Amino acid sequence: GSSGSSGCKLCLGEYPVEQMTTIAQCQCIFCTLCLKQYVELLIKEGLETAISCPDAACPKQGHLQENEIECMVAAEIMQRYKKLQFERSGPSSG
Ligand SMILES: [Zn+2]
Ligand SMILES: [Zn+2]
Repeated sequence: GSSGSSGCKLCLGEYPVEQMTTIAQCQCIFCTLCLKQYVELLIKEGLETAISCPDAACPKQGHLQENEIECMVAAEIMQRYKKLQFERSGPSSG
């Protein structure tokens, strides 16, 4: 049977499982490249830390854990997200 390529719903491009990342939240796979630009573009902003799914048509609307991002982006970048997390912590409990 045919297998190997998982395809992408972001850049509409085909890529090997080698350069892809399967989200263990919404069984959503995407090419590192995209996922990288996605989580990055978001963090870079500095308004929201939670890295939702890069898919607008996600019935599960999963999120991207920290572990994923950590690797996805580089230390220099991660930091930006790391600080963003704290900013939004215990909005009720002090
Ligand atoms: Zn892609
Ligand atoms: Zn998803």
